[PDB]
Amino acid sequence: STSLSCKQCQETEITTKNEIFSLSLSGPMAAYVNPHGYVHETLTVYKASNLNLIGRPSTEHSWFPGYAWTVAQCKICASHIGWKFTATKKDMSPQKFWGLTRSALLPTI
Amino acid sequence: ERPFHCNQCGASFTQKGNLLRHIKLHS
Ligand SMILES: Cn1ccc2c(CN3CCCC3)cc(-c3ccc4c(c3)CN([C@H]3CCC(=O)NC3=O)C4=O)nc21
Ligand SMILES: [Zn+2]
Ligand SMILES: [Zn+2]
Repeated sequence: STSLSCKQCQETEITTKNEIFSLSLSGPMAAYVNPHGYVHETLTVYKASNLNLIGRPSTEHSWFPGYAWTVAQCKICASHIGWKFTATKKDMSPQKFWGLTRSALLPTI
Repeated sequence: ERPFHCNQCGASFTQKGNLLRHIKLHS
């Protein structure tokens, strides 16, 4: 499957298209609005590599109820890629996934 | 511990000066 890489540096593979899944009704990728009016077309994938996390998980304005987010940045260039999502309870499946923002990745999905 | 937040992605920072650079780099 097609590799997706950081748009800014194009030095790392972050994920592959075979990781894509639909978490809910809105297909594998949809537009979501953050608290300040930024719109992120967020693709959900089971596994991602070559990302670094900032800080600790938060449920604030979570787009996926039952999950907390942690900001995820390219390990090379520190560009914002998306968020790691982690379940806040045991009955959630999957227990973790990544939401990657379309505009941070190449190729364009 | 990290009181400064980026309004585009939610990244948090202990130093406001690092927040300012981080916001710039979203461009
Ligand atoms: C400007 N500013 C000042 C403080 C502050 C705080 C800290 N809060 C702690 C309790 C009250 C404030 C958070 C945020 C903030 C900025 C951007 C985003 C988020 C949050 C959450 N988030 C995604 C993450 C992925 C998702 O699922 N949904 C989202 O909405 C953002 O893109 N901005 C803040
Ligand atoms: Zn990069
Ligand atoms: Zn940011």
